[PDB]
Amino acid sequence: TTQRKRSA
Amino acid sequence: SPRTVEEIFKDYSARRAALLRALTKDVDDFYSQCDPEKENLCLYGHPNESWEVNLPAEEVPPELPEPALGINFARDGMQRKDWLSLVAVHSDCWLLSVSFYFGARLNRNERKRLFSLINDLPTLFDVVTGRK
Amino acid sequence: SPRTVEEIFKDYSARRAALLRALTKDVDDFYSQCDPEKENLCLYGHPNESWEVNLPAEEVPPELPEPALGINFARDGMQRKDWLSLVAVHSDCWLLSVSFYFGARLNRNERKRLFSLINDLPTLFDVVTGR
Repeated sequence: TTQRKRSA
Repeated sequence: SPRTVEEIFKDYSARRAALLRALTKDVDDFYSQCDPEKENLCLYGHPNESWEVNLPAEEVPPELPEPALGINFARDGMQRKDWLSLVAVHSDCWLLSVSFYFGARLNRNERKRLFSLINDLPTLFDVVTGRK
Repeated sequence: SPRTVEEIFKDYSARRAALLRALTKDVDDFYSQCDPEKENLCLYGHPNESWEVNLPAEEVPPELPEPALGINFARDGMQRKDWLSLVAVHSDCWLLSVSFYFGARLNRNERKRLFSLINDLPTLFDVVTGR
């Protein structure tokens, strides 16, 4: 992956 | 994605048209949508000439530069004209960022030509403040 | 804050020098600091010519435009040069955003002059990609 969910 | 000066400036002009509508013709809708109690919201303009107020991109890093985050939080703590000016400046900066993202592969002369096209349109800050 | 064309270009050139160093001479350290195991990180360049990898600003909405968020989340799934190029373009865009934020009160001919000065320096993407 080259993206993840933005940090909370 | 837009690549030539013409393609990028068409994309810029379309997003700008959307944001200009948000900040003038549809300003009462835009303002109402920016409720300070909601989560962080951003003002987006899209190449289909639509504007929206929405949460930021869920996946990061985003494909495109992202607009100013949380513009709704300050809405009820400043006079309306000052809040709209803040939104307008950040929106001008975002439009520039998007175009020169697409324009990364343009050479120095092309980048100057693209800014020249952009600079022949009044800034949203100019429009909202009624600058002389 | 920078206000004149010259003040804004001084600020731009110092931040750019910082970011260029992160992407080239200091790339081993910069790459290491962009830890995919951490929360979303950003690359900042400051007017004292320091570069910094850190979390995004807590003050929302922030005063200055903010750099691209989460560059560490893209590091391991890309070839190093492609990742540096991604960071480079977002950083070039951030530098432009910051300068024309400070330049919001410049008029049409002043903004043209400011861009002409900015446009006299190669972009970070120019340098990272070998153009």
